[PDB]
Amino acid sequence: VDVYGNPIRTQQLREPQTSRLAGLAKEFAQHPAKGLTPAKLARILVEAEQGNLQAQAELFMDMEERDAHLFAEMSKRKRAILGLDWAVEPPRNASAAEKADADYLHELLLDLEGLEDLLLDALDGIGHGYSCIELEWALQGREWMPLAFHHRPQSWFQLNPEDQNELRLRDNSPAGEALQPFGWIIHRPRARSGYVARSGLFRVLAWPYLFRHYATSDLAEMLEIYGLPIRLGKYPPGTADEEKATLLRAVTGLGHAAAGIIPETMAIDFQQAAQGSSDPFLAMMRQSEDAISKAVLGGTLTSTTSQSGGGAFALGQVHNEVRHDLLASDARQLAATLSRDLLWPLLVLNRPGSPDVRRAPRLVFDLREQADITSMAQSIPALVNVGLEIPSAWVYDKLGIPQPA
Amino acid sequence: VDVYGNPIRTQQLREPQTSRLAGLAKEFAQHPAKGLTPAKLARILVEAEQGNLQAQAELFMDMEERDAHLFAEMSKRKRAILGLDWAVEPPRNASAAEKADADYLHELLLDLEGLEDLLLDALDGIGHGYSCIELEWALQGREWMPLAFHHRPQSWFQLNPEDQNELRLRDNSPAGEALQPFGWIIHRPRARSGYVARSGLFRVLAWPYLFRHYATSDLAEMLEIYGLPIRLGKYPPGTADEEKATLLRAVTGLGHAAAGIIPETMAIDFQQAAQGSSDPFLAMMRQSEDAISKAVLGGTLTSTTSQSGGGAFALGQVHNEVRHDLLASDARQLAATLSRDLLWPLLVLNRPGSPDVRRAPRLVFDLREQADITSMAQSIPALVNVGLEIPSAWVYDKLGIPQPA
Repeated sequence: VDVYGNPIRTQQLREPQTSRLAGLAKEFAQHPAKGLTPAKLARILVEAEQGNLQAQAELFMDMEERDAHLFAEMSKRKRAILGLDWAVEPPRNASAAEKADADYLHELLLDLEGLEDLLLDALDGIGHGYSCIELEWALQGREWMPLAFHHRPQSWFQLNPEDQNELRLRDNSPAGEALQPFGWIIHRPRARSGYVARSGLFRVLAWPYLFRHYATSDLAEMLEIYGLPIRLGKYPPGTADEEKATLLRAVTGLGHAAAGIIPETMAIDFQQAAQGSSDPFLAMMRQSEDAISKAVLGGTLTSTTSQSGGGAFALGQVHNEVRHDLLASDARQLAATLSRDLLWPLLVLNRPGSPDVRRAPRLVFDLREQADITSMAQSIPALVNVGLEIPSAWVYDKLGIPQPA
Repeated sequence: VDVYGNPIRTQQLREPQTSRLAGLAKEFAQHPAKGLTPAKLARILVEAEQGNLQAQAELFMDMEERDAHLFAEMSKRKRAILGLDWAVEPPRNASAAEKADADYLHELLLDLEGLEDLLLDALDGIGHGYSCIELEWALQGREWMPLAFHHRPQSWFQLNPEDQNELRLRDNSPAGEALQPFGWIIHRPRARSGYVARSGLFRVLAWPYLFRHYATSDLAEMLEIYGLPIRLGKYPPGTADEEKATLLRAVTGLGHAAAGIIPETMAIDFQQAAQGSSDPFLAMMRQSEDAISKAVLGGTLTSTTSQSGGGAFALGQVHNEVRHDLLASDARQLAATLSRDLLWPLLVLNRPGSPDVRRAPRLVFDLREQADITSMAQSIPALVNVGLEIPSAWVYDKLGIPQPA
């Protein structure tokens, strides 16, 4: 069975759950970001709270695509995880059989192509609040294998009417369809405590995005109007339609044309077009960008930048507060999700027996922080000459150097 | 067969797939960037989402050509990869036969001309979202060889109506044509999770490009109008057409001409031409350029520049955060694509047997970061005098010095 105890039947693993839903694969995103107003955004969020996640997912995708600063921040945050070395470790004080199981799982993950793509797809749940990856199960003789990992759009799911924390497929029915066991890797990182609909970071970031969009569009319009002044022509009674058209064309082309002549009975008045500055717009854009930076990566390095300054402890100063905390949180949550969803089916299908769930191997990301070799290498000799018996295992582990074999 | 399991037939390798499509080679780009408005750009993107990639590809090419800042950023990013040393390594704990296969593949890649051009062509997928390179297969006796690598424009492909993630050639039919196995090296880097149409970076960068283009054009127009003032001449009733023309020419040339005389019954009024500054335009250009820099290369070194400051750890400070992450991501994705597309056909055609796919050799890029030799050389003697047995293999690998032979 799975970790949650639901019965597992190997018959349903031959075909993906969504195969019998050919309607989903033919859908196109509705792009709800175009022509978006604060009222529309509020309605979208409220409806999403009630189980209509399609519009929210499409809006989040548009928001990711249309904002360069937000996209850069999210990409940097995800690439931070994608570059971490990982390993599979056996449970606490594991036995020989458990160690062998962990070693086999580690070897299987090493030789499993598409792991990086799986991690990238799973990390989308950081912003979207939940990411679902469908599994393709195949048999190369007697051992089950994940053939491929398919990322399904968040717009394909909904909320259970009887449960606000349980996701279901959109199968044209009011209650949707329950997710098949062992058929998905659902990643639901928890930045804030609440239901799944409210758990996305883009829900926090939506309003600054709209503020920045409005400011940028208004600035573009004002830059378009800038330049020549608006000038209005006046004509006396008894001016025919042809003369009216001639005066109109003359006024229209007068800005580009340096000189022109009109009868003394006519008049042209040059009125202010748009006089001001870009200061308000740019102030709003900077405020929104700082808010986005703080919300995504913390207000110590991105928005209120940590500035330059090297040194042996500079790495620690830059990392440990804020950056290390965020990195560790994301890595630990991703590792927990993976150990729950991918490691367990492999252990319970590819190996004999029914090992207890509490003793399953856990995937661990390498969060080791580079320690100053020079300072500590200076420090050891004094301590050892004093008489302290420092274990070599601690040194080898903390320095990153492996133990002799 | 290929990695995806599709049957492979050596009969079709004698001729390129596109040879029977002589119509494609005679096409010319439509240049959709000229006369581009936000509505046109939105329509282009939406249509591309639906499988019309021709217009999107041509727009991306124009965008690359017409923006100097964006072009410089993309060229720098790609040249970063092009300068990395690479090697082919055998699988985990490989056997003698596998080691020989890996060595032969490494020798073949070393002596294969046009590798750098292949890497450059593949890296175009970073911005375009997908790059297709056609292969020319030839037999120098008993061993198949890639005669040349041909990069085909992204405008030559489309989306499968029944699948939004599968590309097909444009053969005048609604469904296009499936890509021949072993006939292409398709590189599809994944910056964001989604379909192939939405996966390009230029899709994110399009809007800042349009903002900058509008600002620059408006500034150029305003600089053209700047200088002399617009001056309007007025004439009384009873002024004949010849006198009207004389007054018009006098007004037209009055700005260049320092002095002129008119009857007291006439009048010339000098009105403001264009009074303001370049501040709004330049502010918009700077905002767009900063957005492009952040989106392409990260907001730590390019847009918000890291500034000067040397030191032993300066290399790490500049690289590890942002620059190292991006370099490693791009290099790993390119290596995976190459190992999938080019290494496998060579292994399965140029050598006997049917080696298992999981044990295929993998191309690896040298991502080793220069480590401070002096500090660490100071550090070792203390540790070794303490009693730690540090392996020499770790030292030789990390320093870049090769092991004695």
